[PDB]
Amino acid sequence: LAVLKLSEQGVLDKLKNKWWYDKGECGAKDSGSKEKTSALSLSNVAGVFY
Amino acid sequence: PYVMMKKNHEMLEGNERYEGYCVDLAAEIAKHCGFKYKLTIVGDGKYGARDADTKIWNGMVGELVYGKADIAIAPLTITLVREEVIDFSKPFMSLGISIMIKKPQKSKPGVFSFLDPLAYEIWMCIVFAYIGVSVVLFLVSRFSPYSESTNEFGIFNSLWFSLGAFMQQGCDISPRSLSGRIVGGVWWFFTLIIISSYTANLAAFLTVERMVSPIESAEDLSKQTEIAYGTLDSGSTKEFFRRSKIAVFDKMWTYMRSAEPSVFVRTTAEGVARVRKSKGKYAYLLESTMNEYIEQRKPCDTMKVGGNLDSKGYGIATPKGSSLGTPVNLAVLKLSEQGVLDKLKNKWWYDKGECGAKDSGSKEKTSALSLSNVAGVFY
Amino acid sequence: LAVLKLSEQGVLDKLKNKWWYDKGECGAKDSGSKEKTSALSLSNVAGVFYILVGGLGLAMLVALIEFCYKSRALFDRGVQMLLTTVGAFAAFSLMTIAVGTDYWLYSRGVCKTKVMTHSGLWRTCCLEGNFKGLCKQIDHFPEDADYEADTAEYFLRAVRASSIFPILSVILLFM
Amino acid sequence: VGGVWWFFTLIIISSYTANLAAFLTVERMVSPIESAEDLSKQTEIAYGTLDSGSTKEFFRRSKIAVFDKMWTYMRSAEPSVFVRTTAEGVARVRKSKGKYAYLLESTMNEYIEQRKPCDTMKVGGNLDSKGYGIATPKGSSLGTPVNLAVLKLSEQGVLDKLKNKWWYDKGECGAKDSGSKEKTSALSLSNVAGVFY
Amino acid sequence: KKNSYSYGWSFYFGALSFIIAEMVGVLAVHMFIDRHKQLTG
Ligand SMILES: NS(=O)(=O)c1cc2c(cc1Cl)N[C@H]([C@H]1C[C@H]3C=C[C@@H]1C3)NS2(=O)=O
Ligand SMILES: NS(=O)(=O)c1cc2c(cc1Cl)N[C@H]([C@H]1C[C@H]3C=C[C@@H]1C3)NS2(=O)=O
Ligand SMILES: NS(=O)(=O)c1cc2c(cc1Cl)N[C@H]([C@H]1C[C@H]3C=C[C@@H]1C3)NS2(=O)=O
Repeated sequence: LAVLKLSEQGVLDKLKNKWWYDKGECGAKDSGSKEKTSALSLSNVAGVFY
Repeated sequence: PYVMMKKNHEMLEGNERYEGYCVDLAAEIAKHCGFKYKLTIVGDGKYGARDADTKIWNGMVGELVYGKADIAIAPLTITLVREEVIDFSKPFMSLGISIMIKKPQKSKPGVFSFLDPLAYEIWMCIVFAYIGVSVVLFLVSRFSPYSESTNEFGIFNSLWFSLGAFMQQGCDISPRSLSGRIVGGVWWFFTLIIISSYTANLAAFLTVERMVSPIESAEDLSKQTEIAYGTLDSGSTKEFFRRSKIAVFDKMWTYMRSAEPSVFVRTTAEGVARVRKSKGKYAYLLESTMNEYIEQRKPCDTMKVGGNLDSKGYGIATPKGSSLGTPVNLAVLKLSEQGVLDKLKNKWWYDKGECGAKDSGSKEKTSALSLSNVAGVFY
Repeated sequence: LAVLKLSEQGVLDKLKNKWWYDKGECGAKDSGSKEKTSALSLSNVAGVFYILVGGLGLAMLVALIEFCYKSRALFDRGVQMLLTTVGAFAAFSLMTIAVGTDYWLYSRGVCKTKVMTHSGLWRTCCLEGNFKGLCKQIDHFPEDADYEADTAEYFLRAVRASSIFPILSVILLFM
Repeated sequence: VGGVWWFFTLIIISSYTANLAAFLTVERMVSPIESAEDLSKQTEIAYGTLDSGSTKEFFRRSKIAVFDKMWTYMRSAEPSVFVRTTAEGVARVRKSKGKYAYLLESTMNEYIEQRKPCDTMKVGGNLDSKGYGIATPKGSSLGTPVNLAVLKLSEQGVLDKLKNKWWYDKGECGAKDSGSKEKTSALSLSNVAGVFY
Repeated sequence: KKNSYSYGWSFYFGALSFIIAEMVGVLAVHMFIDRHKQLTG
């Protein structure tokens, strides 16, 4: 009864989000979209401006 | 093409009526065994099997078991329930389940296929914008009395400046007024985008045409839901997908179960007609040597792809314990090593063929952008 | 015990990835593999035709007013030198306002020195946080073993860090 | 004349740049340079059989005009294409850079392709047909349980199961294994070296 | 990511600092035209 009580009150949600992430601080999904490099951005051709 | 009859079959009498692959195969055995063979079509007209409703054999094997048949030189696949009741020799011809698909139509580019990376609505709006710029470029440069003789831009020059600007060759005259450089400058940005889009779209056509692959395996048939596939509704091919453990054929089975157009057809020639109707959207699963002969018949628009997903064999059958079984078995091994089974194969499937084989050949035949692609520009 | 038996033998996973998938009539997994060509329609390049006709009407308009101004009818060193001076400190104002300002970039970030983040050239701060108006000024951020595996971008980060180029814009404009 | 010729060179040079962009992107494989018949025509492409074996007896005992050309060509052939062992014959292919081919059983050819140094291909189908078979003596008291068992394994798929497992999963390298990867290539000087010449 | 970086008003005023300094520069050249004209003409 205690396990079913902790899950519906989001305690198992809260204890998950705390221990895996606050003792984390590495970045998550920093790449993101694969089409971020679709537009040929300035860092690709900044040498021509140099 | 195993056993057929000629069109003058009523004119002839007996064994001379019949022609076919098994007919000559019966002829080659009697030369090596020494028996008097009489060809007989089964009166039932079915392959041998057993139905346990009355536990009675039917067809050719039924004539073998009961006593009507002395030998069954036929497309009779060597199985287990047939082997228990009647003898087989070693198989004389090898085959398996393969795929029959409508052959892709012959690639014929139009003479104006170079205009194809842009739409016809675009080339019509380029020529319309060509006229609109050149007239504006004429109206601007000769707008003022104050000068008029200094400007070299008539109409006949202004159509030429917008022509050299679009084909990017550059023209000898250039605008000198402020508003003359506006109409000249914007059209230069227009011809930068359109010509660069035309080239990159043409690179996108030639890349994908170099990437589009045929279907050359049964798993490759399974991974794509564009082309549909069906078997006989009653046959050993249908049994094979059920009795196999492999998950590729099991999902090919459940696909045939649950596809909302039913893929099963009643016989083979109904399945052949379904290949012709769907315009290259329908695949057909059947035996290989049936698949080799059908693509060699007119209208020649089917083809063999891939390979044998299983293996079977056609065998010469004798009744169980009969005396003929061993000298037939020596005759089958004698015909194979002398290349007679090689010769009788190459004759019946190809000389009664004359459809073309591997006419496409290499996929890199269209690598070099040949003259038929851009012959319209020369026109 | 039977439920735990089906999962260890894989049956609950077997009965699921069979049922949802094989009895699934359509899917992105089913249709994703095909790829065919596309000719460019007019709407792909329709804006270039819009700028073109906009460039035509703009050409005819200034051709009209340059004509009328000549028919009806700025050249002196005096007020031109004075307008240059007015343009001089204006460029000196717009750059010197810009450098000290922390509103170069609107972004997302954390400012708590260990969220509508406004970051800047010499001072990067935060806005719409837990509390507004706090600044975390950062340069030469710690990388793999003090970055030393690469040589190129450290000179490019130090030009961002020790930002001489906006300052040398100001100093040449001051001289 | 100047107007239409400009529309000519616009189409051609844009098609030249487009077709390079298709080549350098899509690395379609070399077209497999022979087949069954094409090995007989290209006489600069040598091909060798075993000096005493089943493949040697087949080409002399042939009434087909293609194979009769093949037995004629290897008869008056220099250097000698008859090999002692298969390990010598497989080695003569990899050192001759496609000029020498090898005629062998389909079972060995699929196995050599899966072994290291991985540099072979099986082109074309079988020229003849042969079969390995479980052998019992004359007058066997167990031949009939054997051949029923062989037909049982094929209907249950076991002979096909024991093959496409064994040759493939115990296959260390393969064209099927390595074919999917695709990375970029900068142009070297030898790609455009003729334009400098 | 869906990168939400946008340029604040300080960035564009430096760009407006650029274009005016390009305009003050060419007007300074235009005045350097004229001071040579009184020197020689
Ligand atoms: N060319 S073919 O496919 O008709 C074909 C098919 C076959 C041939 C020979 C030829 Cl040429 N012989 C093989 C061999 C296996 C045993 C039965 C016959 C020989 C010994 N059987 S087969 O697989 O039935
Ligand atoms: N992925 S699924 O829905 O097919 C699925 C989901 C589950 C399965 C098995 C499968 Cl196949 N078993 C687990 C069970 C195994 C042990 C851990 C949780 C229970 C007891 N329950 S679950 O986590 O609800
Ligand atoms: N493709 S294979 O080599 O795995 C393979 C080859 C063969 C198999 C089964 C398999 Cl799995 N069985 C057949 C057998 C079935 C009947 C037809 C020929 C014999 C009797 N022999 S075969 O044609 O030599």
